[PDB]
Amino acid sequence: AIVFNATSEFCRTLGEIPTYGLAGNR
Amino acid sequence: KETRETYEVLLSFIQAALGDQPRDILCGAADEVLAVLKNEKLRDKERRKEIDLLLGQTDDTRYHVLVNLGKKITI
Amino acid sequence: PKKPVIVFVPSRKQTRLTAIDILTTCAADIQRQRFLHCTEKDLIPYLEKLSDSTLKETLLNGVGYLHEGLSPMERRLVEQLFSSGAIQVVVASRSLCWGMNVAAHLVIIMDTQYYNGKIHAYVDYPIYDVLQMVGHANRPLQDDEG
Amino acid sequence: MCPKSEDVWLEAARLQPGDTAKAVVAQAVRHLPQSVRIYIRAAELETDIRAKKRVLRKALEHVPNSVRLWKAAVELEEPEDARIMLSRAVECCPTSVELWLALARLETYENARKVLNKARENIPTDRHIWITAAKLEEANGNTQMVEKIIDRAITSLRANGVEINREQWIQDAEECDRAGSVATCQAVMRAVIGIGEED
Amino acid sequence: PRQVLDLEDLVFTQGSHFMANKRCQLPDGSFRRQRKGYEEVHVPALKPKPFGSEEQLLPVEKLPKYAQAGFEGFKTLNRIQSKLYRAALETDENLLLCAPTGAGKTNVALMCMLREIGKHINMDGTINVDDFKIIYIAPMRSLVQEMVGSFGKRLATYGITVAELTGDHQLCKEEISATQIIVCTPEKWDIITRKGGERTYTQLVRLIILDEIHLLHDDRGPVLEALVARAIRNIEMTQEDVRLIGLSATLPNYEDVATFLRVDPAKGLFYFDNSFRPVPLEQTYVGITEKKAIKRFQIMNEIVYEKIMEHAGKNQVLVFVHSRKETGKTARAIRDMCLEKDTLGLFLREGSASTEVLRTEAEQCKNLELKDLLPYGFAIHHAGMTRVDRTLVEDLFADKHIQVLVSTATLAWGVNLPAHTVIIKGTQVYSPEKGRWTELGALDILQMLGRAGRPQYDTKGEGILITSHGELQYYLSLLNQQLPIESQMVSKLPDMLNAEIVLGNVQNAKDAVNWLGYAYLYIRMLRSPTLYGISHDDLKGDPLLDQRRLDLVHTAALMLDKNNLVKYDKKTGNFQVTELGRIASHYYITNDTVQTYNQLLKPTLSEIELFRVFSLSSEFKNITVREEEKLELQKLLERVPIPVKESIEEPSAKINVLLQAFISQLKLEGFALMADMVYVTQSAGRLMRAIFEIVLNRGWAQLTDKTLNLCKMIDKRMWQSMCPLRQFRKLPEEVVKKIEKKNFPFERLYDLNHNEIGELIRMPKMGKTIHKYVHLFPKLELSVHLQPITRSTLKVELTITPDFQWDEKVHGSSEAFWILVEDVDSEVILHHEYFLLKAKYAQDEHLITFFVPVFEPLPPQYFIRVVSDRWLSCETQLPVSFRHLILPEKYPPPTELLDLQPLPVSA
Repeated sequence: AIVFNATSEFCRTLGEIPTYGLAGNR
Repeated sequence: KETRETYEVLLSFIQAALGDQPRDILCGAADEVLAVLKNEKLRDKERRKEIDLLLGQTDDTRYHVLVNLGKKITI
Repeated sequence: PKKPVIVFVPSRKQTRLTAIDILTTCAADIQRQRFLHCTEKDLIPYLEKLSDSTLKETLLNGVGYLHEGLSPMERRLVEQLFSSGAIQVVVASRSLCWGMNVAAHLVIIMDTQYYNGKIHAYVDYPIYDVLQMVGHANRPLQDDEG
Repeated sequence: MCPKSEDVWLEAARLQPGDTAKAVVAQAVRHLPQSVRIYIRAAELETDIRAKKRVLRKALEHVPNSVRLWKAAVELEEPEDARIMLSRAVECCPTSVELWLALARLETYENARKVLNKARENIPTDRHIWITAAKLEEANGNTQMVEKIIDRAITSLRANGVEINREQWIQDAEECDRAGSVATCQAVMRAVIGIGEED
Repeated sequence: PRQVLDLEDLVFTQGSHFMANKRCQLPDGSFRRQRKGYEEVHVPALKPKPFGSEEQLLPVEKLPKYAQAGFEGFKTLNRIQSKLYRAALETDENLLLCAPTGAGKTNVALMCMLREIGKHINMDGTINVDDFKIIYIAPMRSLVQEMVGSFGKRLATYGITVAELTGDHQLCKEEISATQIIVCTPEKWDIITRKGGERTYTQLVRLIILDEIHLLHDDRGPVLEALVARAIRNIEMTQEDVRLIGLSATLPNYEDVATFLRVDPAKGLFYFDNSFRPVPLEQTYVGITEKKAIKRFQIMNEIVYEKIMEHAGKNQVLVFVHSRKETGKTARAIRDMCLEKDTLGLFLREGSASTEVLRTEAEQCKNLELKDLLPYGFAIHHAGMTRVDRTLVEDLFADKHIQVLVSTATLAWGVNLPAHTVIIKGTQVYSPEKGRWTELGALDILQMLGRAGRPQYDTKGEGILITSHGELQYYLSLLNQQLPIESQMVSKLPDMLNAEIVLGNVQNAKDAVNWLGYAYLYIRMLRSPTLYGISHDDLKGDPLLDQRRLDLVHTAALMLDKNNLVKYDKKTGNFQVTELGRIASHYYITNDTVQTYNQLLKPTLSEIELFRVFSLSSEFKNITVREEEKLELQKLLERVPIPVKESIEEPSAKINVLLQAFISQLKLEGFALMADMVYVTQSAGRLMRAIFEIVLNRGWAQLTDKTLNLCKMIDKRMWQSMCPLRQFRKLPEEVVKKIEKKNFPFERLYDLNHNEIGELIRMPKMGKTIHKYVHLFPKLELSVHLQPITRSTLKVELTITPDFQWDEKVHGSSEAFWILVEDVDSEVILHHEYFLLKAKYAQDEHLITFFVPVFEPLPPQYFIRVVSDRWLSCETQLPVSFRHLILPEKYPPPTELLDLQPLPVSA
């Protein structure tokens, strides 16, 4: 199920984001 | 300090032809418009189809308004 | 806190309402029946004489009241309950300031005006009425102050 | 008199009392964004975990590719938020081995093996990711695979071109012995003493 | 024992926007995808709960007969209304209905209203209207103005008077005395309970209905917590039971709102999740990801175009934007994009009834902006367009002719027009009270997304919510029962504590701790200590949490006695109310604002300094002057008539010239500047009335003339040198400017005929109307009969004679006046008193007897100014002249008690 998280969404909106499909564990 | 007044009339042109957005939206559009009419390398006939397309095709009398914006910009 | 009180109110209908509002405020606090310095053992010969049932409701909790519409039966018996110190508060009307054979420690004078309906206006008390009401705060031997 | 100079602004943060040093640092980050020393100094100035978290969140939003800011923002969070933030740390700082090692410390085995695999894909020339894989293997239920990692380690690290030290590898064995994974340090010390007969 | 807390540490600085939850867990089929610069999060339409095997939609022929007249047009009830008809009509329990928005919560309020209406049935007649009152507390004012119409239609067969609490405090106590359903905001009902205008009718209030009680999470939360703590505390003290019906949205901590409302969680608590929403909405969330805001704005316009084109010919769309200009801006923007990509005909196919009604309704229209869009499917609806034209948009959208309505939030409160798709574009409103672009509230978003799916035609709503990506989790928690309702009372705890001190509800710190135990803050501090600055060490050392309530009361009382609102001794803990306390409670101004008005109000303040003392209010502490409007502010500062001592880049000069540009009716241009002006004037009503009451109570006559005039100038929106005939809004403004052009005094108009007026203005057509309106203008003729009582005191018997024709449409039930008796210098009020000229008693003399002091430099006059409390340039001054005044002799001293040795009776 889709769980939204404060830390996870803050870290999602950082960076470049083609790079969110890296370091797997995703 | 008088770079700021041409900066403000550029913000006000964007506010009039774009419609009452917050401060970062207008100043980012200011950065966009001034750094896109400065970085044309004086290419002029291409500027309608990008920038009044961005500002919504008011008409080209406001294009000859907006030429003077980019003119009056400049361990 | 532990000494007699007369509350003078503008009208015959304000005295029952204020005698109930003193009781709902003392029952709002945990000190219900704080104005009854005697017991309800002692009130039944004086409560069985009265006609006004809400006067019994208020007198059993220690606050009597007085107005023109009471009988001198009820008026003299509330004044006797108040002179003896059995109850602590008597809410008397404004026109009973002259006719009270009783005097308290504290006299509260609530709202020194009354509705003259002939002119449709709230006329102030004449100062002689307020001075008699003030002079009801006069217990000579029992009280150091009034 | 000297804007765009990080060391004057850090001296200005250090010489004020802290509550006006906060305004000093705010002046500094107006003058100098993308400046991680001012942001770590902003973090040390506020004396509560929520405000340090918010300031370092703004710091990572400004400059996200700095390993020092991820180290400063992870050390305030508790392990689930810390590993969630560390995943983005190694996504934004892919060449920094410390974030990968702290992440593989901070995760389950089936995820830590993927994380160490991605760290070896980005950073092949490190020897601490290999010894961390040995420590991960011995740390959970497997025990015999550890020597298979180290023999796969010094192979590829001799295939990339780093010589084995006889000082840094035995130091890795010593810090491993101080970290309670003595069987990995055993095989590491065996290979390190072997590659460095009576002399 | 008391320890002073950091009271701004414990607050939630986001306000309405604070998320207590860290996690937001979604429904099952609820994917998310990173498309291009935005992450789109779908949450599917929740299937409704399958019916209980012994649960059915009961008809109105099964609820009792007194309540059947309210449900006209209703054959059956809703499912949520059928679940609790037995708890709203048969039981006098306090309820907490936690239903989704749009799921028929106002008919539940009508059921509770019909229970309290059905206790006064008066067997041969219909309703005993005057033994009960029902308060309906709804959060927004346009929701109140449409709930007045709804309950006035539904309770019309009962003769029940429904009205809205508006106007000054006398108008509000008259509207309370006249009506049964009193629909109000929480702030209006709270300012009435603070000023006391419902005290005669709180034994008649038997039912308060708190519509949208998840406003407890809003920054308007402390108002509702103060209202409910006051009502529940009066239930526990006065012991007359009031029934509290909280209607809420389905959000967490609903059991704490239940404990807050004294709702028993067995009988009274009803929690319907979002499956019980009537038209189940597929909700889409576009969270724009990129970090340059002009690209975010372009992506937002691309997303509203794409989501418009997803429902082009299929469904109606209701786009919700933040500004009134933005309404027409993005209507024309999506119309220009549909005309650009040649997709304009998808809305209006040749459905010639529909497009012909649209064309002929466009050519009839007076709005030139709406006439641009109505030939196509598009339309706009803000509160600024005409009542005729905006109800034209309402009726053209309810007939499925307008394909895309674009609107502000007010439609979502003001009208129940629901669409299939709603698209909330932006979630960013410029709030001037924070002085910045903040996020949309929980209330406005839940109400905008209650319009998704109409209950007649639609099987499924569709609500798109275009946001920033960091703000995506807030609205996912809000619209999916996961945003907890947390109390915001530590923000406004000294103000609510001052309101309880002023009302006498709390007297010492123990009664203030007792009152704080009735607040929502206490239950939230008990259930979640960590979020409110309490460790579990402190809850284990204080399980009923009495030391933390003592610390909060002590900290708020230190804020109150520092700002001189309360005389608070730390010895006994007792509070004494100051008159600044009464003024700050009566007019809602914060404790810092009365400390500003205590420091800054001198008797010698001019009109220049009065705007400055106003502009330094702490209500405007977040008003900053941005540079993008400074040029426009200079164009105001050269045109405002009261000079400003400050420089225009200081915020107090901005608030000064915005108030003066309001009163001058100068047309402003910046949206931020018009919003700041609307904010500072809607605060300026209460702020100037509080300055007037402070200044009147201290007795400063020149400043009370200035402040009462400025109250009436802010209210009437005209300067006092303008014609008094602008306060009658029924005149043409051209004849009023002809009167101001021919500047004679206004009192000249009294002596003229209706011919003589009309030829003095050169308007002989208007002359009879000008005469009618000059004789409708309030004008008292005063006569004084002064009698020297002592050498020090006079008795002034002032007879007030109304010399104006009373008319209920302009004056109302009463005209309020101030009688100010002041010295020769007119700088000390010797005697002020309020004077109600009631409508029964016009055209007859009022004897007002009072006593004024006379001092040893015997003055030549006193002045009796009888001014209007509401009307500009309605002032009668009368000089009580002391020329031939023979004061009595200074009386001889009384005979002393000679200390005689006390007389035995043998004497």
